[PDB]
Parts: sequence; structure tokens; C-alpha cells
Amino acid sequence: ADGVGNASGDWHCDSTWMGDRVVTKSTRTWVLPSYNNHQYREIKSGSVDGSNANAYFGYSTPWGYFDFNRFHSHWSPRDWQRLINNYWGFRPRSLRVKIFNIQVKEVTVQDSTTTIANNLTSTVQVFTDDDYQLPYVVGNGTEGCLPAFPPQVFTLPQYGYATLNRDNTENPTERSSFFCLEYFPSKMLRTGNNFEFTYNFEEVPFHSSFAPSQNLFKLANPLVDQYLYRFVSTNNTGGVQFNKNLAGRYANTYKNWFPGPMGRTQGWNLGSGVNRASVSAFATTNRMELEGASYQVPPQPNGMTNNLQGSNTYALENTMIFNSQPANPGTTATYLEGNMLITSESETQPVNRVAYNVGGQMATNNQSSTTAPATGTYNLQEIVPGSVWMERDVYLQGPIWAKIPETGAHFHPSPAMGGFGLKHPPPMMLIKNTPVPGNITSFSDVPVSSFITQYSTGQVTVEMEWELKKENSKRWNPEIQYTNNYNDPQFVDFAPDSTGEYRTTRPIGTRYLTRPL
Amino acid sequence: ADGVGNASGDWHCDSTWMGDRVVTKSTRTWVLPSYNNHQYREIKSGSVDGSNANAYFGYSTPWGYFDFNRFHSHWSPRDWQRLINNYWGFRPRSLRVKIFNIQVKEVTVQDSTTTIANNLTSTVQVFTDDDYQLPYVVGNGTEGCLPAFPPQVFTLPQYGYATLNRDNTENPTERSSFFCLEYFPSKMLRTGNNFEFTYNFEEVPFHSSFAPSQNLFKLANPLVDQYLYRFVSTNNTGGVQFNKNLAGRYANTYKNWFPGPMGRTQGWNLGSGVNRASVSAFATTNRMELEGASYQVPPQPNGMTNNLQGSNTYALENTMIFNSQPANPGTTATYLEGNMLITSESETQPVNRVAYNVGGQMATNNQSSTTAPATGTYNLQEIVPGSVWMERDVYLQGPIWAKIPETGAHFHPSPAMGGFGLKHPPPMMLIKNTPVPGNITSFSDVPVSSFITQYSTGQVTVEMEWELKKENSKRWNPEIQYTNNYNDPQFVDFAPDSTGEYRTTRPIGTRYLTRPL
Amino acid sequence: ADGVGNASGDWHCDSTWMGDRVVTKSTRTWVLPSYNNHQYREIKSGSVDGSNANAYFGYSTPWGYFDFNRFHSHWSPRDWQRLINNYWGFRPRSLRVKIFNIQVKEVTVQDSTTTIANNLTSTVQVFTDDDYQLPYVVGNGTEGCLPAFPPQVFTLPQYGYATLNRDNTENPTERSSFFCLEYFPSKMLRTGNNFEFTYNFEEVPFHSSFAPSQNLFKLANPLVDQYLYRFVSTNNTGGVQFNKNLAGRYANTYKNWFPGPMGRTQGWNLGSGVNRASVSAFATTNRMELEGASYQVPPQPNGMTNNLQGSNTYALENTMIFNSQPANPGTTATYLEGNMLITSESETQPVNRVAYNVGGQMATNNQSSTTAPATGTYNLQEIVPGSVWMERDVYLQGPIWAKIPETGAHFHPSPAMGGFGLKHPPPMMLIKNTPVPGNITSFSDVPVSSFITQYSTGQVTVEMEWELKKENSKRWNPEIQYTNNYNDPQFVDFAPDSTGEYRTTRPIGTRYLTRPL
Repeated sequence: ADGVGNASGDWHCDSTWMGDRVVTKSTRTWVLPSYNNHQYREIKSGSVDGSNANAYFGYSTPWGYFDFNRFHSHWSPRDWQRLINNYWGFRPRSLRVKIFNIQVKEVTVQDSTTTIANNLTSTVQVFTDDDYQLPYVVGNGTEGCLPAFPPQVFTLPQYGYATLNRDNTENPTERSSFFCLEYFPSKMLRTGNNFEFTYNFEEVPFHSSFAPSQNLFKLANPLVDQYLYRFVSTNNTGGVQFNKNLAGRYANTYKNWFPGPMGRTQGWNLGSGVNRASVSAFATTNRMELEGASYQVPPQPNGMTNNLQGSNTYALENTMIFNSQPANPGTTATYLEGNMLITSESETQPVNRVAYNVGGQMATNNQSSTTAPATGTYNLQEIVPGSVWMERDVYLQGPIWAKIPETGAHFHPSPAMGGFGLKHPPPMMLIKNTPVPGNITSFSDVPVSSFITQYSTGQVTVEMEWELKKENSKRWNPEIQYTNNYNDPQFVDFAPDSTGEYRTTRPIGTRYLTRPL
Repeated sequence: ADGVGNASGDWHCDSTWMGDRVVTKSTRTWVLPSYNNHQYREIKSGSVDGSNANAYFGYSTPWGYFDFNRFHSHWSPRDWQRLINNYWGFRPRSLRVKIFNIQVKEVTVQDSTTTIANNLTSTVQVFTDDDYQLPYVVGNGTEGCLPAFPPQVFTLPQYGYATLNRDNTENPTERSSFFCLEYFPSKMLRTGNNFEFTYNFEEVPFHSSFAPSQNLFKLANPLVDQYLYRFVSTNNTGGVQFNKNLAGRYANTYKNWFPGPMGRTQGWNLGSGVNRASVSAFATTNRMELEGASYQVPPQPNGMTNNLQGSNTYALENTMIFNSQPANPGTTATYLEGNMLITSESETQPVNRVAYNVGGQMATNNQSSTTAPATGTYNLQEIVPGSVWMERDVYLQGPIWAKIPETGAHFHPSPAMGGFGLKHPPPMMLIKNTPVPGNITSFSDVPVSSFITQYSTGQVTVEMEWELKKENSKRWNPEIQYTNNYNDPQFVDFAPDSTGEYRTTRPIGTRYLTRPL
Repeated sequence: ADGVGNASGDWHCDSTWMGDRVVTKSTRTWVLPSYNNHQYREIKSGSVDGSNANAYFGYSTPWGYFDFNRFHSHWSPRDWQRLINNYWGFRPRSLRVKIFNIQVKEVTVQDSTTTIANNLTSTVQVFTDDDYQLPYVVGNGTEGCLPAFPPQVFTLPQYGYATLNRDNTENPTERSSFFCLEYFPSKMLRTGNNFEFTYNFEEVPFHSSFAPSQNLFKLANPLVDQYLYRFVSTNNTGGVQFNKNLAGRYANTYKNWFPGPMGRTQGWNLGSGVNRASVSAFATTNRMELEGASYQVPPQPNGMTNNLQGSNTYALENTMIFNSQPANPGTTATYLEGNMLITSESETQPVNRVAYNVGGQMATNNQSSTTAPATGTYNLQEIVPGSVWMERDVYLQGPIWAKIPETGAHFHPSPAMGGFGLKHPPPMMLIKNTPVPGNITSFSDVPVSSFITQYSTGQVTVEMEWELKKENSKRWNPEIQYTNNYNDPQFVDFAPDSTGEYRTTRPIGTRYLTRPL
């Protein structure tokens, strides 16, 4: 055990469905560049694109990190289908990760030959941050996760963070903090060594994957009248007149429950919708301010629906928008509807309010004999006693969890992009190549800047356990399922191309089952 | 036991007050029509009264149901008085129901004789829905409950529900679901058989029946000044000037706590108030939208008061409005103030904001040497950190509980109409007459459409246990009680008329006791 | 227990999914006419419609019978979907039936009043035939089964059978046998009595519900050549020349396995296909002869596919054709494509041969220097060593089982219409009303022909246990599911109409999952 000619792990990719629970095992091959040539660099930006919200001050590190936080890392398209068609809900239970079969490669360039050899004595460093003392960059929707497709090899992303900057500039504050990652204890691994970590998720609610089977305002019996009466009109000398609420008249009935909060965001017509020409669209987006700068919040808060059933109007600032294929870093190219995976929340429309319409109206004045009653519409409304809504749906291409910010207070900690809000998420796993100095023939007080250039590769297996919520329903007629349906397919979706490129043409969400309110 | 000549239950109507707890027993006689002639009919509506919110798609069933959900079903007017005068709070604990003394009657019409006989071999079917797999129609404020007055006989209401319709029309969606009620296991009862069910309420907060004994903003000591200072003015070269907050000046004092949320709804003058002539009042009501339709929400959310103490101005869309007597189904008649039982929340005015006034004002600009400070009022405000309000009061004529809709998320699940929000309420009890075919002399593949016409009757006893919260108070002077007080009574209220009609002339709420904030 | 005022059973309709197994419980209400006025009548026919195959000799009996043999009797449309989307196979395990809540009704007609009363002393007779000594009429695809929809009431069909007739006429043979059903012991039931029976299915293979994921002739690796060589041509002085079999050339490769048997039946174009005008189609159907008469065999034997994928050509004599709604007995009306539920076997096309094409070709001569090689096609081929095929698919509207005829010998006892061939099927349950004589004031030697006219009704519960075969598959991409998908629905399918009529618009088969050969 533990030698250069002995493998330190095996390939595990499987999914075991047992009763309620399911365990998903996933193995990938990674490669780790040596970033910043073993340096910590201070990174910063001023206002770019004419927005001082793009200014920041921070640090980039030599370290890379493992990111497990998208669903397609863990789940197959066929196992995701088996989940969403058969179950009302799921939540994560446990996690364990293993890093094995480490091999370090030294690369040397003489007159552009660039030969590569392996250094058997070189080391890699790995630590997990269990106390959450570092900036947690994982849940923020950024690339670098394990691939969706198991044979694909991936580079680990470089670790970095932004601290406080002052006055919306690139300059630091006195509260700007520097975190050194070598001031943690870490484990040093040669070829025969491996690393293992285990984690238990805290108790969270099930993600509810079902759609409401009736309307929030239609909950009353259509056959029977209400014993309740409504103010209707007023007569020639105004006294107040009342009518009884009748049967299936749902405009007029009394309500116990009210929809979730809403802001109003601009709707845009996809497909054959006409829209408007030559809009720059940045000035008219919804925004919030912090510290004197104005930020776009491209996901909105929960409690709205971006699309209304089979309409082509979308809010686009209430939407999660994906690309059908991965892109190069820093691409400024413009894309169109056909390139994009544009999700729809319309299965929540019974309980949620559409984002591109007003939320209602209220009285704007006091009536008199002289003045008539008046109303006006409101474009935004917030949490109210007796509100019910549905959370953002989760997709096979989307994030699993987020970390709740550490502050005095918060309300209903559900992430806007989706998934499970976690006070103590799965910890970050950080990894770097240990530096090997070059030829140094003399003593100097200044640190060693000349290093052998190296990279390392290996495998990482992740094993998650999921608790499932059975579907128990008395619905007689058949339901909507996620099916594989294509008219005149020229390729099969979720399979490699003739080149070897893996194709995913559409988003897959969780809510196909239907349940009564 | 269990025969045609042996009674399967006894009449229990009692209330036993023991220490904290009280058990209320209630027995009634019911009659069950055979609805839809043993058919399931698809019911639907388009926009009626010029509102597409009145459109629906649904189903009506042969089944009837038992509805226990109004307070006067369980409580006497004298036991309700004993409760509200002596106690700070109450909540339900357990429930048990029994259905006994079943008798089925066959009715036959030859040349308009319409004779009635009893069918000793006929059956009735009863099931309780313990898993909440059906649409729950009970808590929605619709008629058909056990009578307030024990000798009265009542028909069971027909069970029905609305599912999804599309595009605000009468047409179904793909997610429109059909629920068959014969796909449940049920218990079949002949004459000697009876049915029994027991239920335990989940832990809920006490309904707080008391009124606040002081003002939310007046909580400070009037004798002593605050050590806190306020911005007062600015001088000829504007520097900021401050004064000390003095003693009993409550406009200027610092506050820890803030009132509950509010929308603004139109106030209308009852009694001698002048109002305004010939208002249609539908266009100017407060509304919300779902799915592209606009609904009236005739109860508003909690945290407001409809009436302000002894004023005659009422919001009428913040009010629960009752009739002094039951009405025929589908009555379009117009009613006036004298016919109506119009409740007042004014006992909550210290902590709650009046619905027909603005909620406050805030700064609308940035001052400068050139521009002066400006404000504007707001007509709506929502939940805020450090808010305190009181929930809708419960009445002897009103609902006991509601079911919290099954969705990902909700906030403060208190029903707008009143009572206790319950994730798992008392289950629905559904009952139908089993069909008896007529004379069929041949075989056919089509189902049997010819049936003996029948109805059944019986008794139902309901027994609830209530936990009480004792009144512990150091108030020296006497309090306000609910008393029986009428000037020149021509009849006694809450007693039968000379015809036998039971009269209830006024609403009775729970908050007569007073308690300091 | 066991009295006129005590119910002898309860309503059970449920489905319990536990691991592999599932138990489906089903309760219905039946009505039993008194058939033939308590007589055994000899029934017979000569050649009708110009076919002596329509001639028969037989007997009709006073008895009715219970028929459990269609899938929709046991299964819901939502439980059928849950089955076919998630599982590779199923077979029945046990069965138990209960007949309870019997009530007999006497009907009397004076001057067309036709009053109905119940006779509490009357009896009904029930026996089960465990030894299979009667003609077994159940598995033959005839109407009278428990309804698909639980609230529907159904008449029991009259029991009858055909025996030997001679020379294709209506006259009996010497081997024509008469079976009296009173010569069995049976159980006599009054109002308080009930009947119960239990049965265990014999070991049968799972119905395989999956589709083949590749082609029978394409099983070879497309990347590698065969070490086997083929006769290709012959040169100017004919010697034999050979080529190697290359890679993905599947016309030329060697085969281990061969398709199932086929006959050739005429294809007809549904939908927009042009077809041919004014065909009487009876003369050109496929037939077999027995005893000098010629019969249509509207299902063919197994091993063919009626439709070829997305073509509109159907064999129509290889198809199971259903009506969307039940029909009156003896209807001669003509129907069109839109009224019909026309099943497609096309999911079996990889392994099965299309019915409307030739099956292949073989050598018709011996070559010489003078004569060239010749072939000809064949329209029919039978079982061959090394044949593989798939059995007829089962539908929610189709039969569950059939009885294997009792004879010396049989081959591969799979029913042509579908389901499970059973040597000992679930026994027949026969039921009649016991006769009550009218007023007889004298003695006579001739039997009593005057009877009180009566009918009976009651409930019947059936409980089946099913063994399931889990789906274990490494397919990466999503599969085809049965989904509820309709463009512009005016009603929901598998739900009652506005009249109460239950609508089923399409057939639902079992093979949506895919599995490699």
C-alpha cells in the first residue's frame, strides 16, 4: 500500500436507489495548474463599463479548489428523470470526498522543445476549511465545477476573493483583510498518498418538486355560497349596500391566504414576439444600492413567476439563463435565443405572481360626498402575514446549495438562484502544488523567485446521500412526465457529438408532479 | 347490538368546564340528498359579471360532507360569554366525531303521489381523508356547517372543487387533475352500523383574547425624560441643532417597536355618515393578480383595524360581514346596514393601524442649500424587523381553523378570516348514498343510469377539547364584559322567534379583557 | 353480524406499492337480471352473413358471471403510468374476491305502475368452478367486465356456451354435451350473507415491458470486421470468389439469431393515406379452416409488428382495435378512424417483422452453366431454430389472461390477444337469482312456470397481488415516458364528461422503457 506502483483508489460512478434514499457516486479526473507562479497577488479594479459597482479590491492565490455544487456533477440525465417523475421532494444528507492517484509532472522548455516528465518526489497540499474562516466563494454561480459528463477532464479554478474597497474605488479600507492559506494546517500528498473527507448536512426542508394542482384564490367550493357578504354599491343618498358571495365567483370571495412578494421587472417577448428595437437595457434593469453604488440583481427574490404558461413573454431578469455549451473565459460575444437554455417558472403560476405585471391596487384617497373613491396600482409588495409562495426551482444544470451570510439577522434563507441555504455548507477543499526551487547557488535574503514549473493531476470521487419524499396521490388521471421527445432528431440529446462534444439542448427542472393546495 | 330496532348512539350536547380545559359536546340531525343522480359532472365557468377571475374548471361529486368549522356549532351563546369574559386565550386540543342512527328512505312518484318508505338493506358510505390527498374545501368560509341551534336539521353540502383552467377561460390545462372519491377505502353502513373518528390537534399558539391596555408608542414613562436627543432645527448657517426628549411627549420619543403592516382600503360611513351617492364600488376595491386575472381580497391581511373606536367610518373591505339570518342559495338581493352583522376590530387600535388612513411618510429627496427637505405619504407598508400587531379576532359566527396551503414556503400562517392555521387540519368527512339500480331486464355494456331515488338521515355528534389560558391581572378597577343589554326588547336575542326562527342580532367577539403591553 | 341491518363488507379501492410487489384493490356495484325467466334454452344458428363459420349449437343459462379480466378493472390510469414508466415487467401472484351487501328486489306491474320492493327472504346462489369442468368463456375478449371507472354500475353478463354442431349447421352432434349448473354445489346467500374466494396464480414469466434498444441484425460491433468470409461472385470461368465481411456492413454479416414467424396480412393507410375505394375486405382477409369452414383470425399469431414506426400504414388484422366508449349490444353501425383506439406494436420492430411486407426470399432452382440462379419471396414463415420475437403488448383496455385449451399438445402458450396463458386460470364465478314461484293453487306434474320477477344487486371487491421486475439500466440519456400531453384540451382525458360520461381517448401500452438486446 502507498507506493509509486500501487493505485490509491478506484473509479466509482454509480447510483443506488434504496427505498427512500439514493446514493450517487461520481469520479472525475482533474488537472491543477500552478497559479501566479507560487505568488499571492493583490488584484483590484476601478469602475469599468461605466459602473463603479464593478470596482473591487482583493487577492488571488496559488491555490485551486474543488467545486461540487452543480446537480449534473452528481446526477445522470436518466437518474434525474427517475427522480423528478417519481418523487415529491429531496434533500441532501451526507457527503464524502476522496482525492487519489496523484501524479505531478515537471515541464521544461529548451529552444521550444517543451518536454514533460513526472517528478515522483513532488508533493501536493490539500486542506478542507471546516470552521468557515475563509471567504466562501462556492455558492455564487461561477464556473469550474466537476463536468456533467464523466470522461471529461477539468482544470481546477483559481482561488481568489474580494475584500472591502473604499468609496467605490480600487483602494482598500482599514477593514480590508488578508487571508493566508498556508496559515492553515494542510495534508501533503505524494504519489502513493490519498485524502479523504466526510461531511453531514444539517437539517433542511425538502426541495418541494411538484406543481400546485389548483389556484390560491380558487380554493373555495364552487358549489356552495359563502355565509359572508361584500360591500357592493351605495344608493342615491349614499347608504352602504351588500350582496352575498355566490358559489363559484372567485373574484368576490373572501381569502385566507395571499400570494408571495413581488417586484416588477420588464417582460420581453421570446420567439415570434415583436419586442422593441435597439434597447441597451442596462439603464432600465431593476437595481439595489449598497455603499453608494447601484447593482443589477439578475435573479430576483423568490415569490414570482417569470413566464406565464404558454406565452412567449419572459421577464429575463427573473430567469436563470444557461448556455447549451461551455464557453471560453472572458468571451464578449453576443448570443441569441437559440444558443440559450432559458428556464420557465410557469408551473408556479397558481401560487406566484407574474413579474412583468402590476401586483394589485389600493385606495389612494378618502372619499366624501364631493370626491369619489380612487385607487392606484403598485409595482412592488413585500412579505405580508399569511403569504404563501414557491421557491425557485432547481435544474440539472444549476447550483445545489448556498451559504447563508454570517450577520446578525436574516429572513427565510432560501437562495435566489436555487437550492438549499446552509449555515454550514460543505467545506471548501483547497489544493496547490508545493513549490520546487530552481538552481540557487548563493545565499540571499530576498525570497526564492525561480521555480521548477509543474502541474499535477489525479482523480476525485464524491459520494452524496439523498433523502427522498415519496409521492402519495389520489389523482385518477395520468400526470405530466419528463419524456425524451424530439421531432426529427439529427442527434440524441445528452450524448456526445460526432466530434465528441457533449450536447445538452434543454433545461430539466424538478416540478412535473402535481399536488392540490 | 347493531340491529334495525337498536339505537346505535345517544344524544350528547353538554359543556364540561374543568380547571383550564373545557370539553364541548354537540349533536345534530342531518339529511343527505343523492347529488348528481350518482354521477360525476365536470363543471366550468367563463368570465361572468365581466371578470375573468370568475372563470373556473372543476368537478362536482355525488358526495356530501360534514363541516364543523364555525364556532357556534360547538359553543352556546352563554358558554361563549363565560369563555370570553373570563379567559385570556384558548386553543383546540382533540376532536372526535361519531355518525350514528342511519336511516335510508326511498321515495317513489306515481302520478304525483310521492310516497316515502324506508329501505332497510340500503347502505351509506363514509370515509375520512387522513392524508390530505383531496382538495380541502372546508376552511374557505362557505355555508353548510352544523347549525348554531341544536334542534335545527341541516342538509349536507355537495362536495366539489376547482382545478387549473387555462388563459382565464373555462378550459382545462394538462395539469388539471381529477380525483375519484371511490378510489379511497370507505366504510359502508346500514341501519345498525355507526362510524367513529378521533383526531388530535397539532401544537398551535393560543388565540389571544384580550385587548391592549396601552398604546404601542406611549410605552415610555410620562414622568421621566429620555437620555436621548433629537434633531430639531438648523440655524441661519445651517448647523444641526438638538433638543432633549422630555417626559410625556410621545410624538418625539424613541421607539423600540413598530406597528404591523398595512394596505390602504376605502373607508365608508355607516349609520348617519353621508358617504357618496351611486358608487358601483367594484372598480375601486383593493385587488391582487394571479395568472393575468384580478381578484378582490375582501379580507385584507392581518395588522390593521377596520373601525376607529366610536367613529362610524368602516373600511368594509377589512371587515367580516355576516347576515343576521341564513339565506337561500343564489340570492342576488341587495341588503342594508340593518340586515347585517358588521364586526369591528377597534379593540386592536392601540397596536394596529387604521385601514382607511395613510401609514406614514418618508423623505422623498436629498436636501441641499438650494433645495428644502421633502416628504411624501405611503399607502402601503409590509413586514419590518421589530413589528408587532394583533391577529383577526374570532367570532361566535366565524370559522375556527384554516389549512395552510402546501407549497415550499409561507410566512406567519395566520388565516385572514380568522382562527388557527393548521398544516394538518381536522380531516374531511365525506359521505354518499350507495346507488341502488332500478329494474334492469337485459345486459348492456353501457353503465346503469336508472336508480332508485333515495336519501338518508341520521345524527352526528362532535366532541372538542379546548385548552384555556387563565386571566391573571392586577387591574384594580372593573373591566368590560359582554353583557346582555337591550333597550325595550321586543324579543330575546339568541332565542327562537314566535314562528320558531332563531334570532342572532349582533356579533360576539373574543376581546373584552384588557392587558398591558 | 349477518343481519338485514348490518353491512357485510366495506368499500376497498386502493393500490399499495411495496418494494417489488403492488396490491390493487377494486370494489364495484353490480346488478343481476334474472335471465331466461329461470330456464335453460337451447340456442343455435345457421350460416349468417353468408358464412357457415357463424353456425353454432349451444345453450344459454339463467346464470350470470363476474369477469375480472381487463386491466382497467384493477388499475388506475395514474397507477398504470407509474407501472409502465418505472418497471421492466410484471406478473400476477394471488387473487381474492368477495361478494357482499346482497339485496334482492321484487318488481310488480299492475296497469303499468311497475312498483319495486325488496324481498328480504330471497336468496342468491354463487359457486366458483375450481376444477374447470365447465366451458371457460372468460378469456375470449367479450364484454361484461368490471368497469374502468369505480362509480359505474354494471350488469353481469349471461352465461352461455357453444358445443359441437355437425356439418357446419345448427344441428347437434352425438358429442354435443349439456352442462347443468345446478349440478354443482353452490352457496346460497341472503341479505346478511357474503361470499369469499382466494386463488394463487401458477408460475408464469413476467410480461416484458421494455423496448429493444438495438436491431436483431445489427448486434455486431461496427468497429471491427468479421473473421468470416462470404461468397461474392464467380468469374469468367466460374470459380467461386469470396470477400471479407467488413465492420459495420450489416447486410452481409453472419447472424446467430433470426426473427420470429410471420404471415402476410394486408396493410391499410390510416389518416392521410390514400388506400383504395369500395373494398368489401372480407374475401381478402387471412383465414384458417376447421371442419370445412373458413374463419377470420383477426389477431394474428405473435412475432410480427402491425405498424412500422411513424408510417401511417397499418395491417388492421394484426391490430387490437378498441372503441373510445362502450356501445349498445348488437350495433351494426359503421365507425371511422376517429372513433377508434388503434394500437401500434411498432416498438417491437427491431426484433419483429412487419406484417404487410414479404418475409424474405430463397433459392427456387439449381444453377448450371446454362441456367442462372433464381429466387422468390415467401409470404409466410413459421418457427425456426434460433428464433427470437416479442409477445403482443398489453394495454390498460385489454385482457389480462387466457386459458390454454385442454388437449394433448401445444406450443408456446402465449395468447394472441395478449396477457398470460394459464393452464389453470382464475376460476369462473357464476351467480343466479333463486326462483320464487308465483301463486300455485293446485298440484301439477309439469314444472312451475310462473315466478315472481326479481333482480339482485350488491358489491364485489377484487384484490390482486402483482410481482414487479425492477428497471436496472446504465443508459445515460433520458428515456421515453408515458406523459399526459394534449394540445388545446377541451376536456381532460380519463375523467368524466360534463354529462358524467367517462372519456378515454387513447390506448396505453406497457413498453416505454428501452433495453439492449
